[PDB]
Amino acid sequence: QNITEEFYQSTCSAVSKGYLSALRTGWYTSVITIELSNIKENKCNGTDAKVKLIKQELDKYKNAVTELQLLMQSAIASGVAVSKVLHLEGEVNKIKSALLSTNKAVVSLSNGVSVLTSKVLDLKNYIDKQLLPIVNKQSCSISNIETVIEFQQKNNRLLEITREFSVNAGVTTPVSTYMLTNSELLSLINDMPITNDQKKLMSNNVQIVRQQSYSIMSIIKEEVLAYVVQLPLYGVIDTPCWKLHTSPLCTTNSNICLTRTDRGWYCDNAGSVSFFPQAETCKVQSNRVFCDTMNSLTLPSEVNLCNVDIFNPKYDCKIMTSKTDVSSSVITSLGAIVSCYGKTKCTASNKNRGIIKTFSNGCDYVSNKGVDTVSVGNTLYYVNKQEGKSLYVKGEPIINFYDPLVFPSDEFDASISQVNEKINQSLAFIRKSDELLHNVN
Amino acid sequence: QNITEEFYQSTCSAVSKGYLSALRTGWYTSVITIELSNIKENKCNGTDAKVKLIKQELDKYKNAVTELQLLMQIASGVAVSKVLHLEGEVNKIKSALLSTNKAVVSLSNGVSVLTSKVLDLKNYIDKQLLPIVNKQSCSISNIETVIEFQQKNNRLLEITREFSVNAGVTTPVSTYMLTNSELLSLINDMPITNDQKKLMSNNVQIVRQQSYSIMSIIKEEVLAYVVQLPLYGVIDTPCWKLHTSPLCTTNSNICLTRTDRGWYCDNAGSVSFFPQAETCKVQSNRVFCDTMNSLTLPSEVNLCNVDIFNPKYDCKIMTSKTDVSSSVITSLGAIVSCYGKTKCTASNKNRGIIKTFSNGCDYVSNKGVDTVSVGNTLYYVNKQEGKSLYVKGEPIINFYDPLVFPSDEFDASISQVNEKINQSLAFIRKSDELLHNVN
Amino acid sequence: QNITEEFYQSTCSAVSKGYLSALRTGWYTSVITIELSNIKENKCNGTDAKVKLIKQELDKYKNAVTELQLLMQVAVSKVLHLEGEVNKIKSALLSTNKAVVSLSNGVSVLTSKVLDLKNYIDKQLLPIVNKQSCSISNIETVIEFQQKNNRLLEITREFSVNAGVTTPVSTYMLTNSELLSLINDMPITNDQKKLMSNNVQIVRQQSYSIMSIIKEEVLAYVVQLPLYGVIDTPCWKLHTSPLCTTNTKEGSNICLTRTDRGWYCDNAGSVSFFPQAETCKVQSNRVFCDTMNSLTLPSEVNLCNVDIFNPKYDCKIMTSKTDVSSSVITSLGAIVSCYGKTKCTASNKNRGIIKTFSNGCDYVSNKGVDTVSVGNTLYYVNKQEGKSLYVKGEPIINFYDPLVFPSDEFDASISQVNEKINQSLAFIRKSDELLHNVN
Ligand SMILES: *[C@@H]1O[C@H](CO)[C@@H](O[C@@H]2O[C@H](CO)[C@@H](O)[C@H](O)[C@H]2NC(C)=O)[C@H](O)[C@H]1NC(C)=O
Ligand SMILES: *[C@@H]1O[C@H](CO)[C@@H](O[C@@H]2O[C@H](CO)[C@@H](O)[C@H](O)[C@H]2NC(C)=O)[C@H](O)[C@H]1NC(C)=O
Ligand SMILES: *[C@@H]1O[C@H](CO)[C@@H](O[C@@H]2O[C@H](CO)[C@@H](O)[C@H](O)[C@H]2NC(C)=O)[C@H](O)[C@H]1NC(C)=O
Ligand SMILES: *[C@@H]1O[C@H](CO)[C@@H](O[C@@H]2O[C@H](CO)[C@@H](O)[C@H](O)[C@H]2NC(C)=O)[C@H](O)[C@H]1NC(C)=O
Ligand SMILES: *[C@H]1O[C@H](CO)[C@@H](O[C@@H]2O[C@H](CO)[C@@H](O)[C@H](O)[C@H]2NC(C)=O)[C@H](O)[C@H]1NC(C)=O
Ligand SMILES: *[C@H]1O[C@H](CO)[C@@H](O[C@@H]2O[C@H](CO)[C@@H](O)[C@H](O)[C@H]2NC(C)=O)[C@H](O)[C@H]1NC(C)=O
Ligand SMILES: *[C@H]1O[C@H](CO)[C@@H](O)[C@H](O)[C@H]1NC(C)=O
Repeated sequence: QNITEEFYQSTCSAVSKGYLSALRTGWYTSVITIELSNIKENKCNGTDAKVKLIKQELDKYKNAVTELQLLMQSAIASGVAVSKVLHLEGEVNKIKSALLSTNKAVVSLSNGVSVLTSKVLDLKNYIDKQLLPIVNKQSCSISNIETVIEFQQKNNRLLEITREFSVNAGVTTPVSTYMLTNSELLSLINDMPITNDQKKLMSNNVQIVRQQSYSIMSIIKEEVLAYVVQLPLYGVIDTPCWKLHTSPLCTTNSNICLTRTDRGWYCDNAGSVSFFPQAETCKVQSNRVFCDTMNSLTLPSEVNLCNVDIFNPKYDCKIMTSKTDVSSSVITSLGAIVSCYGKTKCTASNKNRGIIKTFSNGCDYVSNKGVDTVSVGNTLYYVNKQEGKSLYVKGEPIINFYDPLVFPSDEFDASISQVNEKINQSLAFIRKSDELLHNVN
Repeated sequence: QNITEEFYQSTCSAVSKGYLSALRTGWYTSVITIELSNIKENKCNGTDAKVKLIKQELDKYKNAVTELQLLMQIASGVAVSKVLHLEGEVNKIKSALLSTNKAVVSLSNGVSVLTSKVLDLKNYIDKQLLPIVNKQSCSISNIETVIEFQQKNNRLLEITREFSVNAGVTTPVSTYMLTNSELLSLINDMPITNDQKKLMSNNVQIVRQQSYSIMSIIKEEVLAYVVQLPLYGVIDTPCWKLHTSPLCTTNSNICLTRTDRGWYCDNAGSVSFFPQAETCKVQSNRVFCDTMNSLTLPSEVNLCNVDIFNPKYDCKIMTSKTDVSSSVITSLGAIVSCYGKTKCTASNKNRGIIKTFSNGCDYVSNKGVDTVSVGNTLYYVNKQEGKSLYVKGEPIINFYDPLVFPSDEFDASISQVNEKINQSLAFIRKSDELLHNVN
Repeated sequence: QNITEEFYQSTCSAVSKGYLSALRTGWYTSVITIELSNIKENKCNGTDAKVKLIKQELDKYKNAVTELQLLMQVAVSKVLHLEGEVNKIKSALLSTNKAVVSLSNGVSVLTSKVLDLKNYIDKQLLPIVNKQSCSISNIETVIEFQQKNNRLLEITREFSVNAGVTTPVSTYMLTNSELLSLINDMPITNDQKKLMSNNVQIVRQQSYSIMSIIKEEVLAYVVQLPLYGVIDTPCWKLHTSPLCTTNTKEGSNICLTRTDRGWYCDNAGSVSFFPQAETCKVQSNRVFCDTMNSLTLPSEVNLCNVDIFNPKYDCKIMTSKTDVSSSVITSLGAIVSCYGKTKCTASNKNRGIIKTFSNGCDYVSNKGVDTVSVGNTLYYVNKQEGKSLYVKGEPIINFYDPLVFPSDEFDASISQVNEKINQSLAFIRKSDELLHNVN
């Protein structure tokens, strides 16, 4: 890059030089079509069924879409036996009583179990008919939420576009990175009917290009959105341009001032020079400039003599006139001009505000480093941008904080494999009891 | 649809004709007020209670709002015998019964334990699982609430953003600021003719681009803003667009470019001129301009298309001493001023060159011409089609799987444990009867 | 305040007066840097694991970031009776034994089944409970990422939509807090600071935000604020309408429209003129213009409001040979040039016609005039109010219902099953005593 400004004291004007043209002469259409990723909604019952996220998101969406659509148009021995009989009488009689006691013991236990059973049913029944429904009710609601999120996630680009269009009545400048991806833009450029350097220029300058392009909504249907992107095409590259700035000029033997009217970008076209009257039409990036033919004015290279002379055969030369002294200042790409006339005081101050130059009732130029500020009378002009105060906004990190539920399975299964100890034990006791009795007859 | 261009070789200029005016002369105010749908947050305990969605969403929101706020300012046969055989018998029974007793002990301890355990099962449920089920139940209620807040408050939120990004004023009036339904009935209410209304209705897009929305007042639960719509003081006047290219001469050394380009368009007996694009937009043969900065001029302006020099109108122009060659693209073709040493070329659709340029100033049109080149600069008379780009989507899966319990088969086992108890009791029943027969 | 318009009949032009300047002459850079609040994702298994919200959101985000990055470059004896007795007892005991068998098998089953209940819980339900517990952790994490990273996200978008540079500096790029203190740090006078502070809106509209550098976890951009090198000078707005009543020095007719409309406004002993709206914005009696393309002119310009022709200033004008009639709306009323055959009308609030126009050039004002018509074109001097639109919202329901367990009533049953065992053991206890008394 080799940008320079050269100041023309005799015309109180300054030109910035060393820029390279790129001039729109046309447009490249392209038709981008986007499928929605649709949800098929799963009619279950969630926790609270006035809540219907999926239904609702769809409506929200569908509606946006309609909105846009609208834009388009006993008896006892005796003697003996004696005592013995009655020993057995006594023994038997104990046993009877002991057995009755046992019976009532088994009744107790039976009723115990009858109840523990009665209760285990209820435990099951809580689970099956109380908890379990609202577990897998949640399971549903979650499936919904997930679905919704994932709809916005995967349909992101479409949605972004949809908004963009809603907010712009279906037409945008800058072609957002949602309308066109870099990858896309880049290959799209590739496909343009232009020279190879041209392609490379465009590729190394996506920002400008986007700023220079439009996106027009084409057609919206619930499940497809298509729009036309509109890119610039340059009919010339690499011709030199220059920016002209202009400040009033007065004699001193008083009486007359001149300000040259025609400021802006000049920039060579086919053997002739194209002039673009207002910022608007041009953007610039380093030593690269990009302007739009559309409204340009075509003029002869003889325009240039106006930087030196004004009055000179060859070009009448747009100007404005004053009878009275006017003083002021004009900031350029690479310094500033200052026209200090009549009674007015002018000052160039440096980086730290120390005053370096002071102004001899005429028209001078200064530049960055050296000059940071000029004042004319009470107005202050800043030759450089004033740096100040960074602001900083910190973030912490965010916590996926989950804690599983876990069951004593093993220790429990122990207890049980051990209740079976007892039954297994019990049965074997009876087994033994019965043997003894099938030995009685 | 009768748009045309007629080229004026003697003024190296072209006019696009057959357009119909609509010219802004005023504004139509309307005050749109929007209620927020507020959440009443339900202080439960969610799964992890550093997480506080509803509280948090509300703050986000509330804050946006503050921000905007700030923008505003039999008895026999020796029997002794039997006795002793009964004595051994008794003695067996004793032992047998003890064995049974120990059996009932075992079972009792079995149950004592199975009981001890069923309690624990219940207790896991009640005091372990059940909290964190209906903790989840809470967090979900929240999430749902949040989502549904964004859903139902959508339009408001969209607006709120729009305003934050635009410091409280927008052009295009979005479909979020104004619905078609709304815009339409609003138009209906405007103090204009009926055709006028119909024009507006059949052109919403332009209208919206021509309208503003200004934020009026924001309160946590209400937002109100003023929409600002255009009003046309005239419809259906012809307009035309003028394009203009340099014109040089021979017998020696003057070049003319007509300065005054843009839209002309008839007003009350006189003609309104709008200097820059900006002011005008156009849809088919319909044009919409803004008086605001217009210049009013006499019909006599028209003779300038033919003559330039002529009594009646001094005529805006710029001057060159030296030959200047170039090209200018029109609505419906192109102009090309080929002068001095420069070479000029019109090529067709496929780039086959059709015309080559006789050192003057000519016009060409679409079909026929696709491209003109002046020296090394290339101009495109038509937009170049290229490469559709396509971006596919699949469809997305609501993927839920219920949990279900063997209820019947379980209830079977149980209604069947009761088999055994019912059975057991009856066995004892029988035993007892036999004993109340012993005395 | 004190805004006024004074109309100059002899120049068919009107000036609005009493505004106070503020004029851009520099910029103030500041570099804002924003940390992302990052998620450390928790690789669990959720309900359906094709779903991966956190992974997915991050990708969405990370991608936006890459995109932006790319922008940058007879009956019975005893004994016989005892005999029979024993024999009864045997049978009765057998019956008891089979009773204990029944109960044993009953328990054997109830046990068999309680295991299954546990196992459903442990191996069926419990996994999918704390699968949901995971999925929720995720959803929450996602939401909370958008919530806490809100500002950054809003910015990221804004930049994506504008190819990395915006005007209005949104409240998301700069908070009022920030803007305010930023202003405070600017190298300007105190009144100046106060001005800016009482006018945030304009300031914002006058500022730019340029994206500076993007990394996955930090975004930094430069805000660019205006600096005025003069405040509190008077400015005035000039409006201009055609004039057919005129003459110079033996020069009969000619119709004149004064070219140089827009904002004038005093600078260092000279006057700065800003040719198009664009450059200037205004809030009450406060005006804000941009030096950048201004034209510096002598106070003598003002005589042009009175004379046009006068030594001292040649005076930008345009010319017509022919009568041109029209109307021009001003800040505080309207001008109307009614010439030749044309009919002109001022109507009030309700459309009752007040004035009718004597073939010259007049001014009117708000209250009094609401409408002027020139021929068929209608101009609106005031904005037409109409129809408020209203959009209601209800409030939204956090609707949660806890699950609760009969714990007490259950524990009652069980503390009561132990009644029975406790009872049963005691019955055996008593049985055994009786038997260790047999020998
Ligand atoms: C969940 O979805 C259905 C449909 O709503 C549920 O049915 C509801 O409740 C009972 C049936 O258990 C019915 O009397 C009603 O028809 C439903 N309620 C209403 C208000 O209509 C059912 O519980 C679940 N569905 C399935 C397929 O098992
Ligand atoms: C209770 O005892 C029974 C019967 O004696 C067990 O069943 C058998 O026992 C052993 C395992 O302890 C195996 O070798 C056999 O193959 C089993 N066969 C069948 C067909 O069941 C029973 O497993 C025991 N249970 C407990 C918990 O002690
Ligand atoms: C177990 O036994 C109980 C009580 O003895 C049964 O209750 C029966 O209920 C009906 C009700 O109409 C009565 O007519 C009978 O008197 C009862 N039956 C008997 C045999 O006494 C109960 O149905 C039985 N339950 C199970 C699960 O087997
Ligand atoms: C069932 O039996 C046990 C043991 O006899 C009871 O526990 C005892 O209760 C008393 C108080 O009443 C305490 O002083 C003892 O220290 C306990 N001892 C043991 C070994 O447990 C038990 O509480 C009884 N109650 C129920 C409701 O089952
Ligand atoms: C769930 O948790 C809340 C608060 O987090 C509970 O409030 C508790 O109240 C006691 C006093 O009774 C406090 O000392 C504790 O700070 C709270 N407990 C815990 C575990 O944090 C309340 O029990 C529940 N609240 C709701 C709304 O359901
Ligand atoms: C949940 O499921 C994962 C997903 O596979 C689990 O990985 C387990 O471990 C083995 C390897 O040792 C895998 O092949 C199995 O799929 C899983 N088996 C079991 C018994 O859990 C893992 O435990 C969980 N999550 C993560 C992120 O690892
Ligand atoms: C750009 O700078 C060079 C480098 O020395 C200088 O010689 C020249 O004057 C500049 N460019 C042009 C086009 O004159």
